[PDB]
Amino acid sequence: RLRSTPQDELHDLLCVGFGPASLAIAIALHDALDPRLNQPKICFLERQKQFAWHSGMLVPGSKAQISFIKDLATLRDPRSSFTFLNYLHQKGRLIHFTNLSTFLPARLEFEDYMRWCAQQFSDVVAYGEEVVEVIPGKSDPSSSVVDFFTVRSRNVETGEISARRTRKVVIAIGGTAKMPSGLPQDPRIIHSSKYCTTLPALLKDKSKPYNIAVLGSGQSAAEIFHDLQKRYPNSRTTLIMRDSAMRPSDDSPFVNEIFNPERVDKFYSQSAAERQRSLLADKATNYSVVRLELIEEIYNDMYLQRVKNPDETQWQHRILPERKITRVEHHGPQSRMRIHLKSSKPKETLEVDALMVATGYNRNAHERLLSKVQHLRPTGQDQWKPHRDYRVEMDPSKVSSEAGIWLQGCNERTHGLSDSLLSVLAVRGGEMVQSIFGEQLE
Amino acid sequence: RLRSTPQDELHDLLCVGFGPASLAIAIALHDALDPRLNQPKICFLERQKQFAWHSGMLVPGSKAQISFIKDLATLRDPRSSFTFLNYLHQKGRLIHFTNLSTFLPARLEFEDYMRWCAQQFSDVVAYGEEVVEVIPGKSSVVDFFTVRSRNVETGEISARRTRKVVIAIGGTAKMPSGLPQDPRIIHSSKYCTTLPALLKDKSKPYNIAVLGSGQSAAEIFHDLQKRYPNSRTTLIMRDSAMRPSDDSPFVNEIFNPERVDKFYSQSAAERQRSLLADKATNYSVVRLELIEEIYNDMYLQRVKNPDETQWQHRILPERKITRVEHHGPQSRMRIHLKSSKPKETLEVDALMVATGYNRNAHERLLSKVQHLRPTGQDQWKPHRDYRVEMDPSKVSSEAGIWLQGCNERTHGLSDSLLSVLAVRGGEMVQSIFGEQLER
Amino acid sequence: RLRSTPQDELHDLLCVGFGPASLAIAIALHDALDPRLNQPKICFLERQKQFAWHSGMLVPGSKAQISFIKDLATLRDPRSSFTFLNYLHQKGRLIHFTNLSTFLPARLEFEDYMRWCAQQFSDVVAYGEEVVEVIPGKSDPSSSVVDFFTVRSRNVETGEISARRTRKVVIAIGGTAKMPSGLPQDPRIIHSSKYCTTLPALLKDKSKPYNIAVLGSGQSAAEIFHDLQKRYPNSRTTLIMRDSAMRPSDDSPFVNEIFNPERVDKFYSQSAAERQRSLLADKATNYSVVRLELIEEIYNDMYLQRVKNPDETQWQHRILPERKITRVEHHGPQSRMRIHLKSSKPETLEVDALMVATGYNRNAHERLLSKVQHLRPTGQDQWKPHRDYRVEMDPSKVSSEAGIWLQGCNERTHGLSDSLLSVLAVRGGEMVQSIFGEQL
Amino acid sequence: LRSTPQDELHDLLCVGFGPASLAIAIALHDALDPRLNQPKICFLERQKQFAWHSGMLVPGSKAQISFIKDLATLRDPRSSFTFLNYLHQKGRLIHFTNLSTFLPARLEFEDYMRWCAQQFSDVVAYGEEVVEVIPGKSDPSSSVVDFFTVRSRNVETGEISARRTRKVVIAIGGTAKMPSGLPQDPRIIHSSKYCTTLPALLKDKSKPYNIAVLGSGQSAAEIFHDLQKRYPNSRTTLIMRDSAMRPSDDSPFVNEIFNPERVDKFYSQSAAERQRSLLADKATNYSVVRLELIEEIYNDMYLQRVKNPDETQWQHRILPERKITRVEHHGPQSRMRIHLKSSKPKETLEVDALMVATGYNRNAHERLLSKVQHLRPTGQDQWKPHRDYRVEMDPSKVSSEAGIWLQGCNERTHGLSDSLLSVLAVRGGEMVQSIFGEQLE
Ligand SMILES: Cc1cc2nc3c(=O)[nH]c(=O)nc-3n(C[C@H](O)[C@H](O)[C@H](O)COP(=O)(O)OP(=O)(O)OC[C@H]3O[C@@H](n4cnc5c(N)ncnc54)[C@H](O)[C@@H]3O)c2cc1C
Ligand SMILES: Cc1cc2nc3c(=O)[nH]c(=O)nc-3n(C[C@H](O)[C@H](O)[C@H](O)COP(=O)(O)OP(=O)(O)OC[C@H]3O[C@@H](n4cnc5c(N)ncnc54)[C@H](O)[C@@H]3O)c2cc1C
Ligand SMILES: Cc1cc2nc3c(=O)[nH]c(=O)nc-3n(C[C@H](O)[C@H](O)[C@H](O)COP(=O)(O)OP(=O)(O)OC[C@H]3O[C@@H](n4cnc5c(N)ncnc54)[C@H](O)[C@@H]3O)c2cc1C
Ligand SMILES: Cc1cc2nc3c(=O)[nH]c(=O)nc-3n(C[C@H](O)[C@H](O)[C@H](O)COP(=O)(O)OP(=O)(O)OC[C@H]3O[C@@H](n4cnc5c(N)ncnc54)[C@H](O)[C@@H]3O)c2cc1C
Ligand SMILES: NC(=O)c1ccc[n+]([C@@H]2O[C@H](COP(=O)([O-])OP(=O)(O)OC[C@H]3O[C@@H](n4cnc5c(N)ncnc54)[C@H](OP(=O)(O)O)[C@@H]3O)[C@@H](O)[C@H]2O)c1
Ligand SMILES: [Ca+2]
Ligand SMILES: [Ca+2]
Repeated sequence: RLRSTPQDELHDLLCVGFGPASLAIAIALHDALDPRLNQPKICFLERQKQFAWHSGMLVPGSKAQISFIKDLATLRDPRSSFTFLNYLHQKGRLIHFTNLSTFLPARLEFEDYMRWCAQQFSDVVAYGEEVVEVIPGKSDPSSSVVDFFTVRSRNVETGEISARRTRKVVIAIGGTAKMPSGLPQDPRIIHSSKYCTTLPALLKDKSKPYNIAVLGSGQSAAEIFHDLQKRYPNSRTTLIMRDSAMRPSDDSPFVNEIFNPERVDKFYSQSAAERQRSLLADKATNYSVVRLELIEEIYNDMYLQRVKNPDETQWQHRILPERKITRVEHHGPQSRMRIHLKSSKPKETLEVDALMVATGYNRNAHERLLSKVQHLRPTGQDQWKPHRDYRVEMDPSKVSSEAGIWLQGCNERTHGLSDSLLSVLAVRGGEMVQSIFGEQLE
Repeated sequence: RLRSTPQDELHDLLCVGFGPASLAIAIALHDALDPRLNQPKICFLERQKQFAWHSGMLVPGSKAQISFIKDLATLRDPRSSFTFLNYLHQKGRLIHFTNLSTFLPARLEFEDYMRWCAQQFSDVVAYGEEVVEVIPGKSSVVDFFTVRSRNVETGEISARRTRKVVIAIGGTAKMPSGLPQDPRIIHSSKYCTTLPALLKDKSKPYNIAVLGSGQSAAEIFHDLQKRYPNSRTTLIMRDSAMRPSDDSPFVNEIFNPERVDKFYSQSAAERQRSLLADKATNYSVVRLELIEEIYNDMYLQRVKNPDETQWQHRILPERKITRVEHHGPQSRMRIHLKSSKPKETLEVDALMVATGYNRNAHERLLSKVQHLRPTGQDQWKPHRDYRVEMDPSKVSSEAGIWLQGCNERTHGLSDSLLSVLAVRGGEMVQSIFGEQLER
Repeated sequence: RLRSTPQDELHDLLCVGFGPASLAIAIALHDALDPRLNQPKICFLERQKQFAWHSGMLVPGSKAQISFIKDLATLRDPRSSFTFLNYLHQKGRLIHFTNLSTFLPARLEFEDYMRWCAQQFSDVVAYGEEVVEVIPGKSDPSSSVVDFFTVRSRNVETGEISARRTRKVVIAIGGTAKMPSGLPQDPRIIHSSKYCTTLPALLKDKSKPYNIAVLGSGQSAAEIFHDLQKRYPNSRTTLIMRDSAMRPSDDSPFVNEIFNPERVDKFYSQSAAERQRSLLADKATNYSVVRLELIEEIYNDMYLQRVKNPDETQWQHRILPERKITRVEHHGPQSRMRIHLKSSKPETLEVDALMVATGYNRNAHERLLSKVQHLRPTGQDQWKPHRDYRVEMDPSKVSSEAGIWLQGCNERTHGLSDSLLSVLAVRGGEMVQSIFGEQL
Repeated sequence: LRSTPQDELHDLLCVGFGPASLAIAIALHDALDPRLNQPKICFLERQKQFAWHSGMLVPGSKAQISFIKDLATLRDPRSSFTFLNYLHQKGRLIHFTNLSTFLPARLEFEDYMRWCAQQFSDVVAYGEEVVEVIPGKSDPSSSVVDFFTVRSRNVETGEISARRTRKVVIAIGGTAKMPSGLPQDPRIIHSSKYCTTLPALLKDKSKPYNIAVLGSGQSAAEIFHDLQKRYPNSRTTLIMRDSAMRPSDDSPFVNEIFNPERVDKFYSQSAAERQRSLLADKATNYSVVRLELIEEIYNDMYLQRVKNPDETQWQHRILPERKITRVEHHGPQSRMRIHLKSSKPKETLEVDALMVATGYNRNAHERLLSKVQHLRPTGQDQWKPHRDYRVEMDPSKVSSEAGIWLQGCNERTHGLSDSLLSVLAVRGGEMVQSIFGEQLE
């Protein structure tokens, strides 16, 4: 029902990335066009070759960390055909999911749900295209204002650069792997985001006695550490964390009301200081914390080792708390790197075949992608500043009001902790369609 | 969308009862007429003064016993505007329910959801109307029916004519035989409505007994201890213990909508064997969490006094009532108990009788048309699409009677529940209005 | 502490079997002898080479099915040195177990607890001894009265027969594998009791796409079916059950009071008709049922196959309900047997192994005592235990100071707890008073 | 354990007979028991019998410790003072087993400890409120203090009596912490006196009282939840300066800080490391609520929303991010007027009672020891307990046979478990060794 736009025509909207955030916009646009519920020239560019939701971390048994009611449509309109329940119905799996009695689908299943949603937009999604730059465009070269943008993308397979012109741009590119600055670059040092996809290529013998270290103590680290013990049953795994313990995520109901869609207005209207203080107070809802059930499972596995041998130093799988990595030796043809550990308080060494670095993500890559348009920001800004409707501030003497750039998923500091999650995507997709296409549709 | 039909015209369909079962049919009819998703002369008669879902058993804290996904539309079409989630959304309560993390809404909430659904059919529902007779209408062929109802407020008898009749009247209170008639002997279905009128002083040390060991008995026994803090309650059961309901996932696939075809297609012997094999999913069983809470309350009494006979609240297992003696409202009733194997006397202010329900009241209601059944039948026989067998030499092809909610023997344990209402509603609309709608 | 008796001497008590039931008797006799809580010529004969608790079913992740308070001593005396909590304390593990917040230890752990208890009685337990018969003894050439028994056992390693004389015998030999009669004998057909110990030797390549069927739908079937899926991650497993579904065990509190030690008195005093009707009413506590958590786990694995493929005939792991095996072709050099399946209401599989999880019988004491069954009173075809677990003997034939007790095979007279760990602590205490009371 | 005449020189006098002092009595009994392995000992307790926070024994409240952490098991599971042995003596062991819970009702755990305490009745004097600890010199002309005189007030008569002892244990728990700007008024009641004092004030269970609760930790949540059941027609208001009730951390790795053997590890860290560690782990106990109770309160709120979507009209409300700026409480009117402002760096409530669930202080031992604090080493203004809980004394002023020990107020040096039931069994054994080790050997 959403038709393609010729690559070389002037688009109304180009979205960089086709993860859940952009997909929720495609769904909301489809729904806003659906006569049952209530065409712009739109495309989406995605570097991956097909839709995939953190495929590097699709570990067996991993569960979504959101109730399925927070899918890409229900909180905006439960009648939408893009709800998780309607997806199940179309797959003939609705009653079977009902008998599961869980709000938390397997990540594999929620990925498939979103894949099923995305498949209905394949005519307007360009996969295998990595946006590399956004550059100013002027319909009249001697005009003093930019009135469109040219987005250049690199073909992930051939490296060819393609160009699309558009009035409006959405940046919804998720996060980039955050790595500790003192770790060297090495094929054996692998960020959590590439665990399932690259670690098997590196360590091909599942039964070989590898020594595998995991750095971190949030959800990525816990899932990898737990999974490694099953994926390489004879390995020796070491969880290295600078905290004293894995800590539980806060799933409690009053605290989690910060994720309600209608809280975005209130959070945004707060002073930067109150926003800073609020984000700090609620950081334990998602960051550096592990779902209690997974902590308890790991704790149980540790206990079973203790039953077999009371000396923890002799355990197959170990946790080294309050440690930090001070040096990595990684040169020469040998298989193992040497990891140097010191206390994380204000030496030990491990020989490892691979280091999984589960140290989280940054959400600042939009600043790099937009560097060739950052001269259009108002003087005195060194970061893009989104308004309540996610449109970034532009110097009006330099940019036409009909052109604009919106950010999605990197606005935690202005819009709250729900900004990078699935939590408010259904509602926000509806807001973005109104903001970007409201006049056009009316 | 569904418009009234004048009281005197020949209706296409008249449904007796407007509980969840008839409501699901109205919803599916609405949805089949809704252009987003893809008029017959229909009305409903309901004895209660408004839609109400077992209002006598709306005890504080009671939860519906079905995942909300099994609401009145979602399993048929999750896009329907009559889903529970859409209901929550229209109330501005969707996110708040989400933060609850339960599939099992409070019964008060699920009633309100269904009441919200029912309010959309107010033009075609006549409340406060108790159907009393279904009369043959006419050659020697019966081709319509007259449904007579008594107004609960005025007692006036009204007649409505219809080609087709749906009987969806739920169940009637099953009482142990031989009980005297006494207003203080109260079936569980009237607990919230009759006991507070009878026992008005919440702080008085009443003696209150409860008969039974299913979900109704447990809920009443647990609730009495909070409603009458100073009461002495006694749970009388002929089994040895409250037993947990089976919510295990493979067993509970018997409630799937698509199992109705498979169950129906079995022999009567296999259907009987199946119903007995799965009886622990719902009958004479208690949700484990409630069993454990009652058990904890009992243990705490043991902490205060090791002598169980001196407890405020007691359970008398493996007992049956041999008689309830009364000497007038001047004094307490005397309950005589003996072992239920193939003794005690209790003096009580009230007896709550939580002994379940029968689902055969339709045979009385249809007695004046039972001569239209095929010779040699003493019970109405519903087919897979719920239409009862009629002697075709006596009844026209344009007329018929359907039963809903009383067909466990032919359609499985889900028949009397909410479990398959969304899907069954769609089937009923097809079977009843399919041709009409295709034209 | 418990000192050995010279093997050729006349013992006060010989217990056949050193599983938890005999062990609980050893522990209770130790405690009765400790002046700090409050010696007979006692010995135990055990077939296995060391103490082991259903080692053939020590499946990874398996948990005990009793609260640890129901251990071998606590319910009789929480001060006993043989409580699970003291065992943990002696191991330096008490605080660490406490942080688990569970009442159900891993079976591997509970076995090690009982093994730790057992090792304290090594002086009176002879391992590797399979008792083969109990023969009557008449110490008076004039009197025709049996006043002792000679228990003969076959040494598992040497096959040599040895004889021990005792006034009193306890038979505590647990259960024998119950196999469907129509099933042929074949090395690829293994009872669940030999799963961990026999199946790996038969199916040695953990990564081969084997076809493995499991017969049954109780706790053993579910544990094996779920375990096979991790052990042989490429196998195609099939759960064959004659019921329509796996059904949850009843762990609800009022029902499980049937397992209370003080209930044995009330159960025993009932008519055989009521005791039969009671056992059938409460069979769901533990027979032909699966702990709910494990049912849901299996169901979730099944659901995940449905996500990837809607057609269940094509799943890697399948459940076939309401089926019975009518025939198993197993002759031939072919690696796989052919299981023929019909409906169980009143298709063929090609498999490399059939795990048979069809439960146990507790009738083996009948063969062991055949050479003394003539000492029973006239008109009994079964041994009839009294409340104190002593079997009835014709008093004109057996001296009062001689007797035979049965342990763990008395469900019919003593309740569903009889074969479990449930009342072992208290029953041990009663057995020591029944057997050694007068002597103490 | 047999009585020592009040006027004799004791070996040990314990101030308080709560769980901490009882753990020492139990460990002394066990050390004296030949099955497991007399000093002149005396306990002084203000209450008339053993009682474990009886002011907060609200219906349904649970102990927040696995029963394995009782007063003896972690030191010796064979002790007759274990929780399981108590159940066995009550004829209740199997029944508790069928509960499948590690967390007894507070009522039950209190009864267990009362059952333990009754076996020490000969050495506990109830109804005695200790008021001061005074230096003693068996030779008044000498310059060294070699005993202490403990003075207590009889609660019934008010008479002071004196007991002399070589060694003193202070194990007095905590005192109610009140916000300083709140006035003193019979309608303003600390959570510790909820069950004992609020019913006396509000006698009519059916009256539609307006009752506010200040705070958002476990006491505030338990009271807020209880009031809705005790006064079914009341309007209750939970006033908190946080934005939400937050869950307590019961995850297993974090909760290893409560292990007995971790006391050595915590104590052996630098003061800065101890401060940082205590702050990191505050969510295990302080200003947090057991998740299950939070979920129950949230569900009760949800039901109100079903009946009426406008939260201002709800019977029971939560006012987050608020602070009390003024209380009007003079005049004959029954209700006080509470003034609220944002807690961020006008609105009024009229209430019949304000329950103040703002926690406890643990400095009351400093008052009791004021008349001996000149015996500390020069340059100390706070008591410094060593690893074995004995406070530092100037050795040139105090004899080695005299000493003062503290229990339950030593979080800063010994960890979060110090004020709880967590390490009492093991610590009792350590305290018996330190105080009576030579004497018993
Ligand atoms: C393993 C895991 C880790 C998580 N970590 C975090 C986190 O640190 N913080 C947090 O609040 N949420 C995190 N979440 C929750 C997560 O953010 C949401 O589930 C969801 O992925 C957000 O959708 P999004 O579309 O904004 O981002 P994504 O799901 O990341 O989608 C972004 C898309 O943009 C594409 N893309 C990126 N760059 C380019 C480019 N230059 N050109 C073209 N396409 C591009 C990517 O391929 C990707 O498909 C995590 C979830 C998982 C499963
Ligand atoms: C407290 C409680 C007890 C339950 N007990 C049972 C049970 O024993 N067995 C079981 O399988 N299910 C039982 N259920 C599940 C229950 O049947 C379903 O939740 C649901 O009510 C079935 O809907 P229904 O419309 O088929 O019947 P009902 O909900 O009972 O609705 C039937 C309607 O018909 C009306 N009516 C009856 N007679 C007449 C008449 N002569 N004229 C006009 N109107 C009439 C009634 O007023 C009622 O509104 C129970 C549920 C609850 C909450
Ligand atoms: C995997 C598993 C399966 C179970 N299946 C059942 C069941 O089907 N039914 C049921 O009611 N309970 C069953 N249980 C519960 C079980 O019976 C108790 O946990 C407990 O093992 C009973 O102790 P017992 O000593 O009476 O028997 P066991 O633990 O069986 O001990 C019997 C001992 O006697 C030995 N022995 C046997 N014959 C001889 C002989 N001729 N000579 C010398 N020694 C001999 C055996 O080697 C064994 O060591 C099962 C438990 C588990 C863990
Ligand atoms: C409702 C509740 C609130 C709690 N609040 C806290 C808290 O804010 N912070 C925290 O870390 N722990 C708290 N806890 C945990 C608690 O400290 C332990 O459960 C346990 O009470 C500690 O025992 P204790 O004997 O050290 O103190 P207590 O149980 O308080 O015992 C101290 C005893 O000393 C007596 N006493 C006090 N002064 C004198 C005197 N001058 N003379 C004679 N006797 C005296 C008291 O009567 C009391 O019996 C709380 C527990 C509950 C149930
Ligand atoms: N919150 C809810 O949604 C809710 C609430 C209540 C009920 N329900 C459901 O409605 C259905 C009916 O449940 P129910 O508890 O009302 O009834 P029920 O399941 O039919 O149980 C009836 C109880 O009464 C006993 N009984 C029947 N006749 C008796 C007699 N003459 N003498 C003594 N005892 C007698 C029965 O004993 P026996 O056990 O010996 O047969 C049984 O214990 C159930 O499926 C239930 O789950 C749901
Ligand atoms: Ca939650
Ligand atoms: Ca239980």
